[PDB]
Amino acid sequence: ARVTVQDAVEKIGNRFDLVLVAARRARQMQVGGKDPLVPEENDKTTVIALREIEEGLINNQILDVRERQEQQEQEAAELQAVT
Amino acid sequence: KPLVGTGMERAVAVDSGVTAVAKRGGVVQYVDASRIVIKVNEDEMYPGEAGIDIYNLTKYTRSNQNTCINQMPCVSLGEPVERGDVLADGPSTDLGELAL
Amino acid sequence: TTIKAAKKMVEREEAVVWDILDEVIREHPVLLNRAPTLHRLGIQAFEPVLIEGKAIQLHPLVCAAYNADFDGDQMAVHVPLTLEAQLEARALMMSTNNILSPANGEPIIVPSQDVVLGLYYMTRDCVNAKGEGMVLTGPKEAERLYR
Amino acid sequence: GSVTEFLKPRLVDIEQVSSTHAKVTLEPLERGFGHTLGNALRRILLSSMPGCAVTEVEIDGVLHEYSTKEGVQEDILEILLNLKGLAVRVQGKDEVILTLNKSGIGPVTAADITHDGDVEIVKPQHVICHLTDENASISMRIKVQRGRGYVPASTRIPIGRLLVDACYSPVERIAYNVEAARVEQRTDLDKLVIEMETNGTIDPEEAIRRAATILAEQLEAFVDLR
Amino acid sequence: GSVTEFLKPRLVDIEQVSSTHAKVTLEPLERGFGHTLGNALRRILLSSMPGCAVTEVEIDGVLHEYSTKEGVQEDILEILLNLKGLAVRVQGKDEVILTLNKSGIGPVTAADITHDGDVEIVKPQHVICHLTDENASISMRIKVQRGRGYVPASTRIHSEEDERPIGRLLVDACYSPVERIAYNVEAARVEQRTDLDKLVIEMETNGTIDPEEAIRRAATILAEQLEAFVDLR
Amino acid sequence: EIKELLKLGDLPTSGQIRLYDGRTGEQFERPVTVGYMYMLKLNHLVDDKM
RNA sequence: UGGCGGUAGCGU
Ligand SMILES: [Mg+2]
Repeated sequence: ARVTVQDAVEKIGNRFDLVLVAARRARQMQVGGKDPLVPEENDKTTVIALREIEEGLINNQILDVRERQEQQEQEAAELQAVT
Repeated sequence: KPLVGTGMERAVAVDSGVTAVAKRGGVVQYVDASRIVIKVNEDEMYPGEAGIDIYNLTKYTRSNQNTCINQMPCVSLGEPVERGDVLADGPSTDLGELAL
Repeated sequence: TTIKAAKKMVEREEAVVWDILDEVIREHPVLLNRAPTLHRLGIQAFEPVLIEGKAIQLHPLVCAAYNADFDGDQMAVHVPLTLEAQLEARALMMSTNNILSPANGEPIIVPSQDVVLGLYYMTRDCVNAKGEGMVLTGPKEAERLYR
Repeated sequence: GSVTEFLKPRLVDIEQVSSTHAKVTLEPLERGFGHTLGNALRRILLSSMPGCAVTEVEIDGVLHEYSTKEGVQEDILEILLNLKGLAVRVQGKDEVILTLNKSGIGPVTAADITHDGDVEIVKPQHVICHLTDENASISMRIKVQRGRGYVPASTRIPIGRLLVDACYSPVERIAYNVEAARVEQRTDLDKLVIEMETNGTIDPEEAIRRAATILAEQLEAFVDLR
Repeated sequence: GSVTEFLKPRLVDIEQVSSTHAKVTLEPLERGFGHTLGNALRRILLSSMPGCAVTEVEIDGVLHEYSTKEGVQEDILEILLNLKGLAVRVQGKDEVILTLNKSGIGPVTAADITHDGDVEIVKPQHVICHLTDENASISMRIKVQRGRGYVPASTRIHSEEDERPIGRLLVDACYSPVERIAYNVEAARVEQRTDLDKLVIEMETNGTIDPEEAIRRAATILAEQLEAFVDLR
Repeated sequence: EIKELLKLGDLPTSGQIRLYDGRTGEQFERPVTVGYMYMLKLNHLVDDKM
């Protein structure tokens, strides 16, 4: 369902960290069991990752802050479990 | 056979040893899909000889290129033959003409 | 139940194996490369479409990029098997991305042999052709009249 | 399996691009049957579908197609082109004469045609002409007849009447495409996609049904005995 | 008689030039239906005509196709190729086993097939092989099936359930009995319409199919395929 | 000589006949060159290369 | 369960 990624390239800006962020997101949904932010029209993980960057729901900054969010959350959960 | 040719197909077919060529003239005493027995004429007779030529055609023998080498007769019983006349058609040969 | 059973369903060519193969190649790019890889465009990523036969079917418009003609040439296909490689195949090595030659910036996808002839024949005018001089409501009317 | 059986079409996917635009899809078809069905359907649709269309028009004050009218800035050819695209449905009779009269401003659309009950304009907002002069009066007498297919005015060829090409068939851009389709391991099947754009008189999904019914009735003589 | 009602074409003549060449005339047709109908019938007939063809062979002493028999003038593969061209008509069933037994010097024609009653040999003079010696006999068991289209040996053997013994030779089956179709549309005279056309279909077959039956079958196939479009969900 | 041989066979001298489309059935706009040619199957088979 | 050498051919 994806042929061109020119808009994704211009959204990321350099066509190189786009590949890295798309691969990271694809691994997150494929291995980490994450839920895609866009409906999947019977598509692979890479295509879904590329498709949910087009409208800006995934980029390096928000992905980093979101990963930090659940890592703080799991650290707090472990601390509460210890106590 | 090539519908359009150059006339050199006969020479190429005959000169190559892929086709069976009658050594002596005569009549086809016994034709078969695998062997041909030709009763030679009295003119080409040899002293103390019955006068029959036996040609054992090679059937379905592999070539150096893993292809098929096969000879098929092109004569019938009682058909007179002469020296140099073709008796069997080799691979890629039709009635003594090269057919690639 | 076991991967041995997986191969045993695979090589026997069960009916569901074709469906599984269609599922796994839906969005999995494959890299096609010609033997002389003179420049960057010698290897390009394409989306596979399953066909019957033993020959790889190539889009005509990319042939000029491959310097390939259909008189016995052979091509090699490689399958990326990691997420990163699939991402770069889709985003960097895809045929749609390569439109301009990196050597000089000229376009690489142009009609060559039959598209040019067909467009030239279609876009031509006589002086006494059938239906000359009429007025048409639009292109659809022209197509209907031609058909 | 059996000699007398054939792969009947299935998975009839129909999508509506617009109100008068359709795209039908049929996946399972015998090898080469997609072309056989598509070409026949296309030919029947664009050459044998009955319908009502404008055949001739009477224009007051104009005696030829290349004349000029000061009331309307559009040429006579433009007026004929605008009238040609009008779609009219007639019930109960073959030919109908309609009258149009307009004056004042020039947003002349199909809604200004005199109401007669039998005639039903699918698009009354279809523009016919445009008047520039304030006291410019335009009076026209159009004739709409029920025919079949496309009949150009050249073959049809008294000062007032002007002939316009009649498009009785209510169909535009009927295009069929047959490409590959695989069922079980047989990849040699044909999948047929038909894209059509009706003028607006009838639903595009009904044009296919009517054409298929016409073709089936054409073969009834040999079909009935089997 | 009007624009809404179309004139229904019907069969009017069947001119049998020969046992295989035939002409079928259909009239009347209404301004373009002739070309459409002719093209559709030509496409259907050339691909969807059922017919009987030879599928399996079994010679007495022959064990594989690449061998030869003592006495026959042609190779076993040649015999199979000539058998492929045999034209028969089978009534009642789609599966028949025929027996051929010949001896003595001479050609072995289709007339040497044992009479079966429900199987008719359209070409009784079709040669198969030539016995070039006395005391040499040929005994064959020919297998003939009814089908459609062209089914090669590999497609049939893909099942591999039978596991046929050595000596049973498989031959490609061309079940199609129609070999050539040519449609021609001309003007037809029907009282005073002066705009109707007639369609003449010239068909060359193997003689195992009736031209009228072939036209009827093609029309039935077209109607059955078009009923799906008639319904349209 | 070729034209004379074609005339003997009651064939067009130009060597081009009128063909029809197998699928749509419409006649081609221009006559096409139809004849008989000697074709050779070279020893480069796809099953030996795939 | 590999290498070397020679020969011929294919696509550039
Ligand atoms: Mg090449």
